[PDB]
Amino acid sequence: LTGTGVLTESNKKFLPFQQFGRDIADTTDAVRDPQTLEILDITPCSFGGV
Amino acid sequence: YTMSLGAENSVAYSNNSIAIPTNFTISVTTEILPVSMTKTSVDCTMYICGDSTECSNLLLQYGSFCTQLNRALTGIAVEQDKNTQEVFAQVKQIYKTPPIKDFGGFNFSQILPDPSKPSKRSPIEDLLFNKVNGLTVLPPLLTDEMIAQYTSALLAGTITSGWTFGAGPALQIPFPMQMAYRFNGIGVTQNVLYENQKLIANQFNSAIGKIQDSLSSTPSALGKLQDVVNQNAQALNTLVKQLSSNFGAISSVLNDILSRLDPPEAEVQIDRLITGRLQSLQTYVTQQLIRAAEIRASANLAATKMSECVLGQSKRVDFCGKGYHLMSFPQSAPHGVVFLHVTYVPAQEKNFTTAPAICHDGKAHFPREGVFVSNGTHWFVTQRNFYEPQIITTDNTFVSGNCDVVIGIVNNTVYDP
Amino acid sequence: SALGKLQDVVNQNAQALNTLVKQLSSNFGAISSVLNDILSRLDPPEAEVQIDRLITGRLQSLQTYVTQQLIRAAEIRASANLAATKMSECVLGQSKRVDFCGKGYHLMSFPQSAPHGVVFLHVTYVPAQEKNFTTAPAICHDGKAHFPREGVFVSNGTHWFVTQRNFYEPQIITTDNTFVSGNCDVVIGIVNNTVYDP
Amino acid sequence: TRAGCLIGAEHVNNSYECDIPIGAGICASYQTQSIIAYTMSLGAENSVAYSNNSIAIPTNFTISVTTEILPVSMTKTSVDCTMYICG
Ligand SMILES: *[C@@H]1O[C@H](CO)[C@@H](O[C@@H]2O[C@H](CO)[C@@H](O)[C@H](O)[C@H]2NC(C)=O)[C@H](O)[C@H]1NC(C)=O
Ligand SMILES: *[C@@H]1O[C@H](CO)[C@@H](O[C@@H]2O[C@H](CO)[C@@H](O)[C@H](O)[C@H]2NC(C)=O)[C@H](O)[C@H]1NC(C)=O
Ligand SMILES: *[C@@H]1O[C@H](CO)[C@@H](O[C@@H]2O[C@H](CO)[C@@H](O)[C@H](O)[C@H]2NC(C)=O)[C@H](O)[C@H]1NC(C)=O
Ligand SMILES: *[C@@H]1O[C@H](CO)[C@@H](O[C@@H]2O[C@H](CO)[C@@H](O)[C@H](O)[C@H]2NC(C)=O)[C@H](O)[C@H]1NC(C)=O
Ligand SMILES: *[C@@H]1O[C@H](CO)[C@@H](O[C@@H]2O[C@H](CO)[C@@H](O)[C@H](O)[C@H]2NC(C)=O)[C@H](O)[C@H]1NC(C)=O
Ligand SMILES: *[C@@H]1O[C@H](CO)[C@@H](O[C@@H]2O[C@H](CO)[C@@H](O)[C@H](O)[C@H]2NC(C)=O)[C@H](O)[C@H]1NC(C)=O
Ligand SMILES: *[C@@H]1O[C@H](CO)[C@@H](O)[C@H](O)[C@H]1NC(C)=O
Ligand SMILES: *[C@@H]1O[C@H](CO)[C@@H](O)[C@H](O)[C@H]1NC(C)=O
Ligand SMILES: *[C@@H]1O[C@H](CO)[C@@H](O)[C@H](O)[C@H]1NC(C)=O
Ligand SMILES: *[C@@H]1O[C@H](CO)[C@@H](O)[C@H](O)[C@H]1NC(C)=O
Ligand SMILES: *[C@@H]1O[C@H](CO)[C@@H](O)[C@H](O)[C@H]1NC(C)=O
Ligand SMILES: *[C@@H]1O[C@H](CO)[C@@H](O)[C@H](O)[C@H]1NC(C)=O
Repeated sequence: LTGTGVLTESNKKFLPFQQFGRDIADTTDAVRDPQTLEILDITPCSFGGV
Repeated sequence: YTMSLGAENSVAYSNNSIAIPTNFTISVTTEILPVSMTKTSVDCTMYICGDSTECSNLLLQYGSFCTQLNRALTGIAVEQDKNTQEVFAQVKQIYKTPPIKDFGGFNFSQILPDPSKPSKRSPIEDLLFNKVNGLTVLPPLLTDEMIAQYTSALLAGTITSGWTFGAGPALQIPFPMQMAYRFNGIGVTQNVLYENQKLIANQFNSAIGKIQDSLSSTPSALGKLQDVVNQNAQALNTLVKQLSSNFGAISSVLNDILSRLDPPEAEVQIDRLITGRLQSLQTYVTQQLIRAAEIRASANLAATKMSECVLGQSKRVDFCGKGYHLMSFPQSAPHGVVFLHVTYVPAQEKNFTTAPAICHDGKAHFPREGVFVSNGTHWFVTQRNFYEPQIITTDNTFVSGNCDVVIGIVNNTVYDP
Repeated sequence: SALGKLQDVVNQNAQALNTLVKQLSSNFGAISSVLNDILSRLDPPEAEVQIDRLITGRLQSLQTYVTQQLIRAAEIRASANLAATKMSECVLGQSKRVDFCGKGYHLMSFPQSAPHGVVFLHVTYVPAQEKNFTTAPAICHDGKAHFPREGVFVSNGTHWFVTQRNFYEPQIITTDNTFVSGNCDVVIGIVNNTVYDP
Repeated sequence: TRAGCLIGAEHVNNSYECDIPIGAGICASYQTQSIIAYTMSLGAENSVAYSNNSIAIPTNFTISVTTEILPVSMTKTSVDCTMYICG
């Protein structure tokens, strides 16, 4: 599961067999840590116009 | 079933019969118009290529397509603030109502700002608000509080100075006199209002209360604004989801091409994705431009209504609601404006016998204003939009020509004071 | 910047054409932007492929231009319809529509020609120097309630006058300036005065 | 600000007429010298001297002329696609 972004600790609870989650517009918004099994939220890496 | 077009109504037409209302009601209707839409922006390069350098370099071979798309969306976003200003920022000064609301029995508390809340919204505005990848959303220049404040100024303006503030300085006038002028403006004399002032204020107050019940009860009451939000929300979800389409490519993910295919072949699969993604972005932008145009048209209509229904009294039929327009009160809504249109509606007509003219001393007398009527034994002259019979006199009628050239002329006495 | 509304149209169209011309310099994935440089470099079966890439790109570019022109044309058309409406209602008549023919009470308008557009000079009447007056909905005379025939009742603190609503020009309250309806026990805020009988 | 991070403008508590819009109620201007940022006001406040027996009536007037500028037409372009696309 690849991409770029900022990972923070989440308050989401995944089912025991789920590895990552997605939004309504089928994009990834959370991932399970393969070694700790904790859930982290993935936010976009900040951008905008100047 | 075959649909009905409405109930039939045979009008009791004859060459000498007129119906004249002996009573009226005050009706308040709600008209909802879109003013603006969410100011979305999509950065073409990020949408199509993300952070992939290999893709970005191929996207450059497509010239200005991304520049055009970025400009089109920017232009729409700018328009959205223009639309808001054209509708709400029509008042020079921010007017406030007095602490003591001595408006002659007319209760405006449901349309004026509620001071007991953190917000400055009126009770009705709270009802209106409560139920209504390279992608960013820009905030409006005028925030909900600011729009509500403009609305408040327009309401305070109308209530304390009528239409004068919309065409020069705000000139105070007692509310009941303003309303008397509004009655005069629809062909109903001023004394009708003063004699019935308590009734009119009560009918008005009731009608406003009904607006809250209608909006609260009916879930579809503001579908017009909800539809705009839903159409644009769907467009963005549709837009983003096209990133998961391969468009004939080996995969939808650029990283799974670059890490799988040798550069000269990876290039081909990427071109397939660039064409597909650029095409889907162009589709989105074209749709947004077309939708921007219909929102602009609605905003222009809303701005016209603000000027003609709120800052004045309209003589345009069904422009400011059904019935004879008296006044309107704007209310702020998410991405739009709601107008409460206050109209005069004839309520209880009666059958009177009429005539073109009265024949007196060999001369034909016509009403200066009003129409001649008969109750079966006596002739009276009365105003057209409200039954109020007067003795026919030389001060009510004018004389023109003899009695030989008017078809349907009747014989009566014309009183000389 | 006063004529920015007309200059903006000129600028948008100029940009659209400049953008269109400069897409001819793009490769769109082709070996080159120039057809002659494809035919002179590649054998026919391969030259045709590179040409198809330029045709798709240039056709898409042109099609994009046209689409924007139709959307933009619709905007100008709507503006032109508004201008035509104003010509008829502001110039060939007198409007009662607020803010339609300028701010204030519309008197008349004069059109002026402009590049790719029209300019309207709207002549309006604007109240300038208001004063506070005491008012009443009616005068009570012989028990009869007298209402203004066409104006408003005002007072300067000692005397009552009737005047036209949009311009202070006080007149003696007479039976010719008022009409009678109902009586003094019905109207709220009625004031006692003398109505002159000529 | 809600619109983003504004650097170089001095934030003040004084409202003014909007000059250069930023967004979300914030505008900026050049004021006596540096660029400042502020929450825009909408207009001057005005309390109308309303009462149940008081009317204001103009004793004078002026004639104003305002100018409204409207587009009527575009440049009539025509493209020969065959030449454009192929030459
Ligand atoms: C204007 O109308 C409001 C109702 O919309 C009146 O407020 C109500 O007053 C009664 C007391 O008679 C209370 O029991 C209600 O709870 C109040 N309702 C709300 C929403 O506040 C208000 O008093 C009226 N004002 C005037 C001057 O008549
Ligand atoms: C005109 O219609 C109004 C109602 O719209 C009448 O007022 C009502 O009269 C009934 C008695 O018949 C009362 O119970 C209601 O409470 C009144 N309503 C209001 C708002 O006052 C009025 O009497 C009618 N006038 C004429 C001349 O017919
Ligand atoms: C038409 O209106 C006239 C005027 O109101 C009615 O005549 C009056 O009737 C009352 C009784 O209700 C008498 O006290 C008045 O003296 C009558 N006035 C005159 C001049 O006769 C008349 O009855 C009405 N006609 C119909 C058919 O309703
Ligand atoms: C109104 O009154 C006049 C009289 O003042 C009526 O005039 C009569 O007209 C007929 C013709 O239709 C003549 O034969 C009579 O001789 C005329 N009478 C007089 C006294 O000259 C007139 O007809 C009446 N109109 C109506 C509608 O009743
Ligand atoms: C209200 O207007 C009346 C009429 O103009 C004023 O009375 C006149 O005052 C002038 C002096 O300025 C006298 O020469 C007239 O003879 C007065 N006319 C009458 C009928 O009395 C009156 O003074 C004004 N009141 C106020 C408070 O301004
Ligand atoms: C207008 O004049 C009438 C008299 O023509 C005044 O009537 C008086 O009203 C009071 C209060 O009810 C009574 O106590 C008096 O006895 C009445 N006078 C007479 C002669 O009957 C009326 O009050 C005056 N109105 C105003 C605003 O001054
Ligand atoms: C992952 O490995 C570490 C040892 O390096 C172990 O302490 C930890 O408990 C393991 N994670 C899980 C979920 O068991
Ligand atoms: C007028 O009379 C006709 C009968 O000819 C009747 O049907 C109609 O309802 C009456 N209208 C009114 C207002 O009384
Ligand atoms: C009005 O119509 C009736 C028929 O119902 C007719 O007899 C009468 O002459 C007509 N009135 C006039 C002035 O023609
Ligand atoms: C009306 O009276 C108020 C005082 O209540 C005053 O401030 C205002 O300037 C007066 N209006 C005019 C036009 O003089
Ligand atoms: C006008 O308001 C005053 C309070 O300032 C009150 O005493 C008076 O009775 C009211 N008059 C009318 C006609 O409402
Ligand atoms: C605005 O006023 C507050 C006090 O209410 C103060 O703490 C703040 O620093 C002031 N900000 C500016 C820019 O003056």
